[PDB]
Amino acid sequence: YDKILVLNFGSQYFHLIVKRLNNIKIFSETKDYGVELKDIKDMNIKGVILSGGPYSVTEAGSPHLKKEVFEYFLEKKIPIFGICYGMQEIAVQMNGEVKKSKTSEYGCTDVNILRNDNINNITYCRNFGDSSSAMDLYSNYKLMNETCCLFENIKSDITTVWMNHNDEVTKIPENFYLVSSSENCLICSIYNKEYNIYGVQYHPEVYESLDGELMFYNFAYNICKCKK
Repeated sequence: YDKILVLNFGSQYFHLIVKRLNNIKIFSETKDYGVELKDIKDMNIKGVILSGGPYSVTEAGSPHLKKEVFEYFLEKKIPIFGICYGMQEIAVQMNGEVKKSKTSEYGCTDVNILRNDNINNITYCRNFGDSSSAMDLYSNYKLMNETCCLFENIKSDITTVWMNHNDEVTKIPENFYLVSSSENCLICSIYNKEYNIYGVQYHPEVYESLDGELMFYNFAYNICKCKK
């Protein structure tokens, strides 16, 4: 089978990730944060999903992915999908920073999908550093010209997602694209082209996220090239 490895960082919504993969007929394998290389060295892994978690990614004792195992995925060209804590784990893993959000988020939230030609859809640019304009705001970040592959076939440039986080990525990891933002989360979703790394601050596995299943289809089939 074309295995999709789902790593557990303690999420209360963890099994929903397995549900999402079941809905699109995808064989999944569940391991924990401390997964060792010998346990997955001989698996047919096409992609890796890092689940959410209630712990603080900067606090001591919190669940982390072994540097050895993370770099194994990159070297083996295995795409990574980070969710909530999983996204923040990616940032910490690749020279990014994570602080406590000035305004935390919970419940249904609209997220703006970012391209270079749709930044003026951000009508809340002064929420972040009191930026004069949207153009001025995203001059500090790198944006794609085409819609990110993860959001392929999403109708609008706005998606309704389920939020649940007190921390946020404040410094984007090395050479990442900024591909989404919300009113209370500037760096809401990231993308690295050379390593095929995708991160989302919200929970696409929760059914409150209307386009969550579409994202799981894109990552599994279009990005990881899995067979049914």
